[PDB]
Amino acid sequence: MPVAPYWTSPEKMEKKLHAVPAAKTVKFKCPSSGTPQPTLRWLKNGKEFKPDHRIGGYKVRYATWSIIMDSVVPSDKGNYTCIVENEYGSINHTYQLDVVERSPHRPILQAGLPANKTVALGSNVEFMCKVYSDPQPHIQWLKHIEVNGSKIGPDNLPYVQILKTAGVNTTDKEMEVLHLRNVSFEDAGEYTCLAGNSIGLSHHSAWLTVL
Amino acid sequence: MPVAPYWTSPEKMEKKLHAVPAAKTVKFKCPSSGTPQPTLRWLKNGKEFKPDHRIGGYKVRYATWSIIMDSVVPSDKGNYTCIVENEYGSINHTYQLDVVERSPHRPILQAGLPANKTVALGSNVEFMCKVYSDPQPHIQWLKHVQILKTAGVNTTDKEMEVLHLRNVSFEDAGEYTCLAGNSIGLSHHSAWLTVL
Amino acid sequence: HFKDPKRLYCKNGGFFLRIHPDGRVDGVREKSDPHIKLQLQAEERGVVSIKGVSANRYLAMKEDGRLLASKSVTDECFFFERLESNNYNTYRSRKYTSWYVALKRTGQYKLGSKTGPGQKAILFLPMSA
Amino acid sequence: HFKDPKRLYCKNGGFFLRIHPDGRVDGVREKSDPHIKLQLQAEERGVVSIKGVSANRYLAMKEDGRLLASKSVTDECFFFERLESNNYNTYRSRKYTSWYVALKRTGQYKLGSKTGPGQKAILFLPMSA
Repeated sequence: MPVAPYWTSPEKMEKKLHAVPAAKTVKFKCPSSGTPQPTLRWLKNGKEFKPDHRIGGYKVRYATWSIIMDSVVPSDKGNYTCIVENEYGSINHTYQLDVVERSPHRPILQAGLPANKTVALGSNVEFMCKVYSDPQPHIQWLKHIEVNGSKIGPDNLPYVQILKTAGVNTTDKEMEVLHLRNVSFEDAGEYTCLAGNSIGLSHHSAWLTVL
Repeated sequence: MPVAPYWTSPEKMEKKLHAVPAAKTVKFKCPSSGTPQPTLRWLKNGKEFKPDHRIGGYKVRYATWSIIMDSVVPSDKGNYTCIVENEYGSINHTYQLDVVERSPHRPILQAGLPANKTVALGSNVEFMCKVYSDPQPHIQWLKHVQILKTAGVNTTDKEMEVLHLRNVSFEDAGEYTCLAGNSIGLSHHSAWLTVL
Repeated sequence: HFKDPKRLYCKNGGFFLRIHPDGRVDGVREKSDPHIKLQLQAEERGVVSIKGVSANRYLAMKEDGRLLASKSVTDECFFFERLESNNYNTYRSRKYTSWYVALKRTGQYKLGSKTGPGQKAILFLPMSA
Repeated sequence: HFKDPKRLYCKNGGFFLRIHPDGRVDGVREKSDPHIKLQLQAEERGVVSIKGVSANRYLAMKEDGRLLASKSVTDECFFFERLESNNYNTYRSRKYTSWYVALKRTGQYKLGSKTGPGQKAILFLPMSA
């Protein structure tokens, strides 16, 4: 009873796009059937896909009509097509793999920013702070203050003045640059850029010298 | 025809220990059979194992007599036992899961070592260097250079973490450095020997 | 880049969290969907408000655990953004501390009152857009 | 700790690399085996000699790709220890640069002449002992 290949479990193929964090094991299934029993081959981006194409290779369980890849990395990113075929026909299905590399560590500020600035009384200075964080970082700008001689208080924490704080009222858009319009000898002092996530906290400081 | 549960594929069970790098998907199979058809339940370290016991949970394909875990983390490390049972008997099999987190970075030297040393002419000073590396590190000692010690079959790691300077002299004064590297990168800490 | 919008791909079904301009919340696998670009903003360490860029509304968890997108920010618009050990993110209601933003295998949001840690529905993967 | 012996668990079958005191090389799943404790020593960056602690012999790759454990160190006793992107280690012969130390699904060493990068047999996982 000649039969061209056909999908036996189309329900298990609805998820065309596979997005995952790097290092995850990926398995693509193309449950099909037909008589005579069809052949199963895969293609990475439309080309022949041999197991030496990736470290550790990959396993093809024919009884499952699937392909499995361990610890997927960005180079694995791409389209994979299964081709089930026999003498009376062939069927194919493509999956899209997308691997994301995370970063479970506190925010990282670009070294060198903000940078110390020396300017003339009345100038318009603006500081920068380039942050990097996988999980959303909470940025904030501070100025260090002296109440008498001390820049540090009773509790041994530095006195500060919160100048900018990210949030709905101040979107990340404007959080990377601190604007100081028309300075004065008063504005001189240390300015700090703080950034933190649930993992940890980071901060870079710079000094504003006015003359 | 009453039959107690029995393994249908004991050949697929020989691997009792499953050691893997974190993030890998793990699946444990206990292919068995019997009539009436037995029930399959799993136990993490001998206790009831509900899917809420781990993020993302786990899938139990009964048709395959297997349990599957996605992106395994250290907290998953442990013993898992399958329990196949019916009215006439029960069989069980335990697997051991071991998850390894890798450290793909160049060697790390303990901060503060080697430390500066000030000594009297003729003393016997010895420096230290505490290294850490997942892949085997190649350690070496230098004097500011002069290669003083280098790891290898002739000088095993055993003796490579401590540099011995027997009875010094004003000559021996100077900066000594401890280098360690793997295929990923290189590291090194320096110290100063002051002689008097 | 944290400043840009992100697309939240749910591990449970491959559904992207979607915020309709009318305030409705659900999922869709179609990456080109106009309403799935979200702007995650931190209100403080480990806390974010999820704003639908197209709909200009904020994802909110209600007392009974149903999701919707508010026009303006209220106290139900904040979640604990946590990067779990499996490398997936979870968004826990800062107000209803034991419930997560989650999507069912069917593409519909799952009630907070029904979400748990061992659930595939609570896991999302951020994707830059 | 790099100074201590390590057990090499092969991804292909869960076989631990074993060095018999008589110089034979093979694999075994039994973690309590007396001849599986290895002492990896670096000769230089990314190059190691694998010494069987019990057998007091060094793992060596022969011209034809067969494994054995030499009594004293020769030029075939060095390998490129590389931590691959999948988080598994691979040991490539420094002398026969295109072959790897590998174990078959049967528990027997696999001929270098037959080893490739896409092979599950060449992947090992270090385990402190």
